[PDB]
Amino acid sequence: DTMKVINDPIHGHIELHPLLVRIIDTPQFQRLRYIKQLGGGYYVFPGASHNRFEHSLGVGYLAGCLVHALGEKQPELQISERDVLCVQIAGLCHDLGHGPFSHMFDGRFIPLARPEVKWTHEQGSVMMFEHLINSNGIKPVMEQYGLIPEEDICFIKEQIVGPLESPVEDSLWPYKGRPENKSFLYEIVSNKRNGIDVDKWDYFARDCHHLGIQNNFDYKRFIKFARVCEVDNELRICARDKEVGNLYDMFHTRNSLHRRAYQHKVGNIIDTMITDAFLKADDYIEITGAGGKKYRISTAIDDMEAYTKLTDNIFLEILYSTDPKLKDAREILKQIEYRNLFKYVGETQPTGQIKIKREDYESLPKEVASAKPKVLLDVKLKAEDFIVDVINMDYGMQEKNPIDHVSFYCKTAPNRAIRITKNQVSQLLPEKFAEQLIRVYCKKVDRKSLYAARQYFVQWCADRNFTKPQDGDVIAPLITPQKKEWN
Amino acid sequence: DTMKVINDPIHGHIELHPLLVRIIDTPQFQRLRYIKQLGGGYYVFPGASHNRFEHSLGVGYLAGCLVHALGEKQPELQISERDVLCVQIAGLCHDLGHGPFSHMFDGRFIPLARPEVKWTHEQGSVMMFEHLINSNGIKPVMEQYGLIPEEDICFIKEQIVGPLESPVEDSLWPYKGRPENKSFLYEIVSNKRNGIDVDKWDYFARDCHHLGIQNNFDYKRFIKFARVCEVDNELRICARDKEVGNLYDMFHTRNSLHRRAYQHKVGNIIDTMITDAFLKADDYIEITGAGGKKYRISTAIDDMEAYTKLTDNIFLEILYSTDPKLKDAREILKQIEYRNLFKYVGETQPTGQIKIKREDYESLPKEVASAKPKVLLDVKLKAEDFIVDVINMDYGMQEKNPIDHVSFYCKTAPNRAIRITKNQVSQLLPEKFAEQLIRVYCKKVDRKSLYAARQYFVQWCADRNFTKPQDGDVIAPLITPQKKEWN
Amino acid sequence: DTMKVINDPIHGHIELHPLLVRIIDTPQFQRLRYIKQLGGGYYVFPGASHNRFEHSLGVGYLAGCLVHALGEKQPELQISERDVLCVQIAGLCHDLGHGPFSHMFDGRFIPLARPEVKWTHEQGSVMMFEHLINSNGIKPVMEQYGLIPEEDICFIKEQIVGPLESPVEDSLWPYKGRPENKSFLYEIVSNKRNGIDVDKWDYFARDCHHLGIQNNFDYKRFIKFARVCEVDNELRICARDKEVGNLYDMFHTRNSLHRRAYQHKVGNIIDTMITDAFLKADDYIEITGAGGKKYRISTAIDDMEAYTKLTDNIFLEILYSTDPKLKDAREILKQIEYRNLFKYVGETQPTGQIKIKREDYESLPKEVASAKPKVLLDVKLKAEDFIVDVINMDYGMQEKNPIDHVSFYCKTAPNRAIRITKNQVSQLLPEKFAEQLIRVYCKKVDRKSLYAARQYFVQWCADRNFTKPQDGDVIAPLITPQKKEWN
Amino acid sequence: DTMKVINDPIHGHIELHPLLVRIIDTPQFQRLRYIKQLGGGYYVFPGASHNRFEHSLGVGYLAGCLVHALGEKQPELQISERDVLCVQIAGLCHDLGHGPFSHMFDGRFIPLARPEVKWTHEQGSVMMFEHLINSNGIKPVMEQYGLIPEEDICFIKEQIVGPLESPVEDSLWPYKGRPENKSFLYEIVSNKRNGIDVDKWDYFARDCHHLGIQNNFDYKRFIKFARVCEVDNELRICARDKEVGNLYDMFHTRNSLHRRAYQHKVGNIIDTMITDAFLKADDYIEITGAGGKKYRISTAIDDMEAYTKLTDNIFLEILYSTDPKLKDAREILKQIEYRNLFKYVGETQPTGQIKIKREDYESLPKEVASAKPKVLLDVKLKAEDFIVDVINMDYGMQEKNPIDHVSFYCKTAPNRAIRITKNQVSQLLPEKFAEQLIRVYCKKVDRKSLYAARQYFVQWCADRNFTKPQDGDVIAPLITPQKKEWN
Ligand SMILES: Nc1nc(=O)c2ncn([C@H]3C[C@H](O)[C@@H](CO[P@@](=O)(S)OP(=O)(O)OP(=O)(O)O)O3)c2[nH]1
Ligand SMILES: Nc1nc(=O)c2ncn([C@H]3C[C@H](O)[C@@H](CO[P@@](=O)(S)OP(=O)(O)OP(=O)(O)O)O3)c2[nH]1
Ligand SMILES: Nc1nc(=O)c2ncn([C@H]3C[C@H](O)[C@@H](CO[P@@](=O)(S)OP(=O)(O)OP(=O)(O)O)O3)c2[nH]1
Repeated sequence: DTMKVINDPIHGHIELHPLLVRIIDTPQFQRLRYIKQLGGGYYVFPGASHNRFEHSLGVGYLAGCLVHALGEKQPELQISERDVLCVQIAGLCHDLGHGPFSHMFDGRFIPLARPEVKWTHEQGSVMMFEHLINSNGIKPVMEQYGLIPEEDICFIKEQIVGPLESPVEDSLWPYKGRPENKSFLYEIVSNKRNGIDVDKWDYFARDCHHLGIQNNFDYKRFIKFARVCEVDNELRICARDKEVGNLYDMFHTRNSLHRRAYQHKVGNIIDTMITDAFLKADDYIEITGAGGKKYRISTAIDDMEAYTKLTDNIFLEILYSTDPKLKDAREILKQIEYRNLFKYVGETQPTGQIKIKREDYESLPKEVASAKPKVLLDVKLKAEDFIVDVINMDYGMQEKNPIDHVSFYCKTAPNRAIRITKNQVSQLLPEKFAEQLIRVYCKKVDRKSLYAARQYFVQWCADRNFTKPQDGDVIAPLITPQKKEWN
Repeated sequence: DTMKVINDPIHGHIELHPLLVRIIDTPQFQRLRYIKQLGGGYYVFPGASHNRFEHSLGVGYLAGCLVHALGEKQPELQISERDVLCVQIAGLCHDLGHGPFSHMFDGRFIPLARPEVKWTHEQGSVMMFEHLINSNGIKPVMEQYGLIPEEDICFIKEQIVGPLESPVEDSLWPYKGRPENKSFLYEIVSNKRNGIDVDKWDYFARDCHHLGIQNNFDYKRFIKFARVCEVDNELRICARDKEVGNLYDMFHTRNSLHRRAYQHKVGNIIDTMITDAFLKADDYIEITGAGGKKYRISTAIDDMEAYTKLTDNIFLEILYSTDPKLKDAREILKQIEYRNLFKYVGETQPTGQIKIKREDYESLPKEVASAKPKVLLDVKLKAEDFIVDVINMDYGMQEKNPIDHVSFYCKTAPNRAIRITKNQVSQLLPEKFAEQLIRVYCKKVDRKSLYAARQYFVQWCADRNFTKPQDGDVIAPLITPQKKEWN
Repeated sequence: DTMKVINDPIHGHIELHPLLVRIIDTPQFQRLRYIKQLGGGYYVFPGASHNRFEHSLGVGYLAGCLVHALGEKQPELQISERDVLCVQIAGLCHDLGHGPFSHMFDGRFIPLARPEVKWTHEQGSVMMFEHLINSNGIKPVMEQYGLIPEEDICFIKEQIVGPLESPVEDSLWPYKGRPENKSFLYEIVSNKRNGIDVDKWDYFARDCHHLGIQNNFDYKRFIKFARVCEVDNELRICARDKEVGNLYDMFHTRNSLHRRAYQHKVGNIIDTMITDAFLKADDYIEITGAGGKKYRISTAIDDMEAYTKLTDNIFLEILYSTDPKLKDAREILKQIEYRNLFKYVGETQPTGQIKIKREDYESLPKEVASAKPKVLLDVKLKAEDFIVDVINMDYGMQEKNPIDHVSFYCKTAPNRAIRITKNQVSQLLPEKFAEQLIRVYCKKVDRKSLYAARQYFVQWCADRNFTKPQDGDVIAPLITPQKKEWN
Repeated sequence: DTMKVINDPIHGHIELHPLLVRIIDTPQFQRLRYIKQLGGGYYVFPGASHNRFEHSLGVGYLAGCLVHALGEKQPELQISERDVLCVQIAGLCHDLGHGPFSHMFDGRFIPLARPEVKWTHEQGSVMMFEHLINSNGIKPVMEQYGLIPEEDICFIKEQIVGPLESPVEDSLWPYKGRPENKSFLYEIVSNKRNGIDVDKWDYFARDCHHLGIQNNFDYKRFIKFARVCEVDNELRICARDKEVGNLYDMFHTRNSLHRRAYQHKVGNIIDTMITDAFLKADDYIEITGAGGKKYRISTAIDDMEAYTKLTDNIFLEILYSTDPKLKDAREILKQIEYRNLFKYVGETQPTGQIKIKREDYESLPKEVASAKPKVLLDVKLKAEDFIVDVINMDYGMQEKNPIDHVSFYCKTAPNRAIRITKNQVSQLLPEKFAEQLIRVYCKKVDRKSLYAARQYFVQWCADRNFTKPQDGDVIAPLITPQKKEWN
């Protein structure tokens, strides 16, 4: 088992340990080779045709590079090859469990297919990791390369998802993967304290390189300016005190990428319509589970033998199906094929301090259809013809500043960690880190319906004291004069 | 129908005419959205996950740009918007007909599935264009935008494939798409005289950008240094006389891309094994054709209603199939999934002026198994365990210099065209433009079989007076001393 | 006079009109070939070795591209080749007048060498343009290519500097370069209404490409999404309504470039010390003016015959001089050569609404030396050993939002212009657009002096109720506990 | 003395050892900050404004990276930090001695200013290194960081120039810098056996990045595929056997860069004219040497105190000089300023196996003026009005294949080195590695003189049986019919 090298386009050549090569060369990992990282973005950005396989390889490589650099800079941390291999394995296998198209399954399909279950892709990745290890017989190979599987597997699971048995909430680090003195290893692959991790850097670089946008972050500079320092009696990764501006720039880059590509109108509506097609085709798609069992699309997240075959393939299954049962879903997919998409109406910005929770997402069309515009409307619409899409823009921490939970070190004292407040960096920084934006769409493709939907949406926005739409004075100029505050 | 813009990663923003938008928004074009441009290269280069949809859009955009620039530079050519739209449509719809994985279907699957038929992807693209036009009702829209479909469609077909009714061979341009004075329009999308066309530039740029290699060509400089000049009583596109070095560099870049990425050992063997899986699964895959007819994978190239659904999907059809009939093909695909690939043995270079034709491709394993090495071999192999792979490296014209069929103009006389010979450019240019290289693989994964196959291959190479393999003195050092000429 | 092409690294190939070729091939333009765009940044960023010649060529090319695109999109604007040539000439000759190192001369050297005169580089560019035209005999060539010099020269001067004879302040556009209907041509090269112009885009791209930072702006998308629309009875260039986020991103990119490269600590101190060397060497450097007159460095801005030879050369004049008169300046330059720079002390942020004006810049060291820290200091410092450096960070408009003066158009009404407020875009935008930051340096290189200067600076910051320094708890931990508000 | 980091645009962030920081922060190294790497290329490619300072830093960084990687891969080589520091210092100080504009001084100015002396820039770099060490007192610092100056300085000199005392020619490595077992350290900075070294990679990347051309080489892949293997009883750096194609591509990239940018027509003529200006201004420029001595431009290569101040500054010295003695040189420089360059005539290719040596370079204009064309010429020219420019294109080894002196290793035997012949790689490789091309220019700018010079040049080419010029049938169509072999 000789070391293997791959020519990645973002990170050049990547060297992979033989244990990593054995882990990737399994069906549970090659399943990621057929899942798009940007599901609905491929139908808006033609170049965004990259899967999660490359992203997983890159995240593993970056985690290995960061841990190797941290070990080289501070030999006193006692970082062994076992820790390097474990953090690399956590990096590669952090996205093992993803549904088709990789985001609507986790955030739109499952919440509608089965709202009772609470499912997230990290849990699916953990279960797929267990299935991979058990099915492929990886533990002998792990023991061959100096790894202790009984605790290394727990360490990898804790890296991927966090505290396994229960939330900590007591006992002062009752963890079972690594001791207290290795507390800096729970932040390399998925940092749950401030969000700065190699996963963010990798998808930043890859998405910018593929979409056609330019990236405004340099992870190598952060790597060269990061040191492990004792913070409140545990070792946390700390950055140089002059890098706070670059960290704010990283979060601004995340916000801009979400604004421009991940929350596109057409991409969001296409994801919604593919989700509707999946919901309509759920009852007639059967996936062979374990021991000959048959599983639906929505129920395949309970058996990883079936979930291994639940990839982007079901889209072309429905599209090419001749079964009359799947007719409605096939028609929806063909409407997508003809770009007969649902029509955009408008956006808004809630202004009150209270934001609408996910429990009220489906009640919005009812209120939208209840509007009573004082304009000559020749057609009356129904909530069935209205679609709302609530989007939350944040910095990884909803209401809290992610930089407020970062520790910095200076040149004079390379081992003392300090906190830098927002006002000590610049006065040209965002005053808020959470905002909400609501889209509204129409399912009809006739101009009269478009006019009626626009009037209803503008009247609804004016009713609940929402923001003035960016083009409220053109599409519906008969309602804005009523809103005195808007002018 | 307002003009639409797409954010391509290679060409930035691209503006599309409403007729183009109508042409692309059809199932026959979105079928390209699910066909990888590099079939087996995705399993060697992780980043090469780009389809033919983006490539078609880019080729159309580049054809439009080139024709617009040529029209602007020389207003006397009388280039109308009709010609621009026609060349753009030829650019977008030049790769409509591609099989799954886009290259093994055209060059490996069909020649083995049905050797009697002579099929090429240009013919399939022509038939898919006909089907698109007829099914989607494009002719009224073409007439709406000033196009004459009866001759414009013939012009587009001639652009894609060439002379439709028969080879010219007489009558001095009996063509029916465009008059003699527009002879320079048959070279923008697919140049069949010297090979310089926007298709080459687009896949150069895209493949370099995605694989991870750097490109050594600048198409914008060629565009700025190209003029239409009368050549032997027809108008041909001519380049500046100082660009001959850059053209040779373009062909060298093509050769290097073929050498490094398109002819990779692992990619070629993976394509061969997927082709074998398709051949084994042919008899049990049915695609619903026109009017309820059922078509196989190999017979779906006779009905474009069925061929519209023959994409990369059949790979995951076979892989995820529970049908016991498809068991052998499923096992082959799972062997691919486990990276239990066939093992590399060696390469060679024919030295005689006579190269082995495609008619003798399948007879090579018989001669390979017939070798009698004078070494202690404990296992005897069979031709069934041997795979050969003949690769032809050329410049687009097999034995002829492509630059020998290019006309150049100078600054003093911007309308007189001249020919530049090879010796007038440099003495550091290739003396030959055609070479052949033969790979040999083994289907067994035991070291004894590897040793036996290596000995057989080395003895076969020494028997027929072939070149000494690049590592013939290490893998098999007991045979090279016999070859006196090799040392 | 045939059209010429140059291979720029940022904009690829650039085609230049013969009038432009004649204008550039003069000493007054090649003088820019020896003036660094980033004066003190070359001694911090090794790659920033680009002059103003390339920047001028790029700005001219971008102005030509923008005007050509605007003319093509709207033929009703009646844009002739005369306007294209005039805006191009304004683009190339917008930075003709720059001092050595191009920024300290305009903003640091002249205000200290002769505070009485009010001089800016635009005035010098105007006078150099006049001198170029008169000396090289350009007017016959301008008349040869259809330009009317008597008004075209006035138009170019108005583009470079604005209203020539007097501020408008009345008469409703009494301009003498172009009529009212061409009001959109005063914004292509140097936009004085909102700051969006090709100069910003060009130095963005070039500085990012040379420093080593990545750019977060796409000017081509803005070009494709810009239209001329009547605004308050004059034609102004308007952007698409969906581009407000990208415009805010452009201003954020400007802020980040200023923060990271243009306001660097070492670069600023090196510029200050080179300015001091120039001030000390002023009295002994003579430049031959017009008619044999002799001019100093500071007085050469009154005669463009002398100013044509006042480039970055005087740095090496002083450095290599054997004249004992220039000894002090030579010693300062050699101290720069040995990197025996003045030592950094700290930075601060004024918190009061009132900012300190440039009239009080030199009075700050007096107040700094007057501090009385309650720490054991064994050495007392003087204001002569203290250097302050006030930096203003803005968006091009000091206290005003630059986007508040931009007009937008929508797809439904491509000719009606609207205003978009900040709250209608996002709640994650800066609440302020002006901030001030003050650096402090020490001229001595002994650690005791460093400690004393740090204590004095921290006490001064605590005295005037300034912000807490980002490392006030380490370099001087004995003063921060006194500031209760800081903790 | 803490480690310092610089943000290079090509290599990102570079970490520098404190000894390196002390070595660079001297006048003898900052002298490179004002010497253009491409002298005459800056007046053809506007973006090529990069000096030798960045190139030296990059070469040092790449040498350090290569040696560190080689040490990490093979711990048995016993590579200490002393060797790393020594190879880094050799990398930074490999181009210390360069004349103004960095190439015409070494290859055109000195051979004409003083043909008796044999001077090369490596000797000047060695003497500048000696002067730097002695003047700045570096030896105590070298001893502080574990370096043995008496032998380390000899090792660095041997790296820069080779055998110091005498050519080896006997004694089987009588070297005095490093023992026989460290023979692989004489190839990292300047490889004199096959030419593959970090200097080539660095200027490849930097020149491509600045000119505007795209690079076709990846040095990181070569670094990852390079191992030290015993070859003929000494340790040489060997590459992977599959990298022979990439090495040939590297040499092809060098050839293309020379063809397109380093041997440009206008750049070469501008370098020639600046050399002529220097030759005319030699007698009136005095540089203060050591102990008050005065040195000319040509005689400043005998005293490094004077040579430290001989940079690109003398160009602006001559250009801005008011001394009537320098009038002719000032006029030549102003002719350059006005782009009144000498006019191009044509190029040729010698066909005989014997090439014309440098001893006959100045005799060519005499033979050119002696031509007797059989055309109606109204003006007779003189050899004084003719300029020839002989250019040699090679692969770093004049008549020999550089890859013929490279050793390769395979995966099966990572310690046995083998030789790969050209015919074992491809049949599409150059058959010759040396070619010669001769340019001819005219000093007059009247069309009649241009016609006369073109006729004379074409007749001269036809006389000596040279190649047919690429445009011999247009500029002079009355002579080519005489040359029967040319048609
Ligand atoms: N570089 C870039 N930045 C962005 O901010 C951005 N947003 C989209 N795109 C890409 C996505 C596509 O590839 C392309 C078109 O996006 P457009 O949003 S202008 O298109 P429609 O949805 O039709 O908007 P309209 O309401 O005017 O009809 O640009 C972008 N590309
Ligand atoms: N990318 C690129 N490749 C090349 O091969 C090349 N050669 C030059 N340039 C750059 C150098 C300049 O920046 C620009 C113009 O070079 P041009 O050689 S077309 O110009 P003239 O010398 O005037 O040739 P003419 O005989 O027709 O007048 O292109 C090049 N740029
Ligand atoms: N990419 C990049 N981003 C930045 O924000 C930045 N700032 C500087 N540089 C470049 C400029 C140089 O090329 C390099 C070093 O800059 P550094 O500011 S870390 O160095 P010192 O001034 O010595 O800071 P210290 O106070 O720790 O001693 O990085 C930067 N490079």
